[PDB]
Amino acid sequence: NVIVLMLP
Amino acid sequence: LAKNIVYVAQIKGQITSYTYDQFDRYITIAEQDNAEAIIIELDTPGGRADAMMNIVQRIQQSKIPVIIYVYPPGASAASAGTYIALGSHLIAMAPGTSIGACRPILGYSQNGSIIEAPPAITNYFIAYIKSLAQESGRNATIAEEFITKDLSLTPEEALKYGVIEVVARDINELLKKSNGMKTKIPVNGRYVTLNFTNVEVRYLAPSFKDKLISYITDL
Amino acid sequence: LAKNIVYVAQIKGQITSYTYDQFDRYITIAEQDNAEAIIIELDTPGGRADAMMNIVQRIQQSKIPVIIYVYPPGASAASAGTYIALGSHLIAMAPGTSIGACRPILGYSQNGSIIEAPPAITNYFIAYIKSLAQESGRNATIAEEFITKDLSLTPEEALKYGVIEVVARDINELLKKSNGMKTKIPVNGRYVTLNFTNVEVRYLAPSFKDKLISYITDL
Ligand SMILES: [Cl-]
Repeated sequence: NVIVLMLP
Repeated sequence: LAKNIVYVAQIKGQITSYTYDQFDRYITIAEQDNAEAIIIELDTPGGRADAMMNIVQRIQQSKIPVIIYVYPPGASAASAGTYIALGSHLIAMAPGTSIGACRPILGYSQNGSIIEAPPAITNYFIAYIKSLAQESGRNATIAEEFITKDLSLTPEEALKYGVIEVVARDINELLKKSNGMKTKIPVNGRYVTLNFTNVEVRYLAPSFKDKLISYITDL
Repeated sequence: LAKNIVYVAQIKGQITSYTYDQFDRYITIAEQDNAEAIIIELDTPGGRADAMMNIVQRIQQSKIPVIIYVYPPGASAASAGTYIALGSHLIAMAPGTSIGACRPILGYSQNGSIIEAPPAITNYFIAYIKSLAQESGRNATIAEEFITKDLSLTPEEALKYGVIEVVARDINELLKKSNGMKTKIPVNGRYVTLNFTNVEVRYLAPSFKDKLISYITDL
């Protein structure tokens, strides 16, 4: 259960 | 005739779980007091996708209008903050603020480097941001470019391109200009007309937990 | 200057940006001290992909061997911790620990419901985990199954399946068993034979900031 995302 | 209650909260920094908690806390308070609207003074450089989506979802379920106000001058609603804006009932921006710049990445590396997002993720967020723009009648074409071209916009640009509804210097001007505006998304199934004639402004303080987390962040 | 030194540090909780900083701080100390190795006692239930990838990178670039030790009994290197393990010079597991369950997710809904990733991003993390395993000569079939089957393994299983190199109850047993072993990845371009005879063991205390930030992320 690795949490994937952020954004720039 | 009637006295309309408007709440005003500040939400600052990276979008995380604690941010969701702030959105949930401040919105719940406004709902229980039968508020006309809650305004959120938002300043964010970005943050986590799941929390962002949870915030958009919390805003959809809201029993009162949520106005996202990019404030103060110098603030931005970049990356995750843009989706929150687009997912809300009305967007305002103060002079000298920014919206857009939403090209997803897996994250930043040690030496300034950026870990690329696989195309699927990119396409997934394109569809999501277009959807939010479509559902709220905002410019989906431009919203896509927030991702595909890392497009960022001034308030005057954002209004002209039909991404936001209001350019305002303070809470006073915001209420004045947004009075009589229909919300861009429904509140419980119907599109509410905002009544800001005879308004009581109430400011919500951040909680101890809010302040602690952010002071740690400031280091 | 003519000493054989092994540093031991502790890393507990969610793998985040701050966990990166910890790995970097501990590894840097050991590098500047010309340590024979650093042993990282790891207990993590989950974490973020970007921090995970930065940690793996930092381990790949380490000037000394990094030994990932799933410790104490009851610890797990689940989710992001598994990648960190597979990305390192040697993996040890204490009796009663766990490794695996690495399915990538977009995160958690308001419910606590699982927000799954698009199928293609599952394939991206499959490629990534297979790469780590084949670069370190470890069982990439089983590694793939950490994702596709949410597969989790006990120490003895992980050993039998060629995913880890050591099962050890404590640091002293770890040193005794791993002594003479080649690292599974290079240190500065060369595979290295661990020399743990006549070794001085130095424990690096987690700082107040480490314990506090961990405790806060906990709740
Ligand atoms: Cl050697």
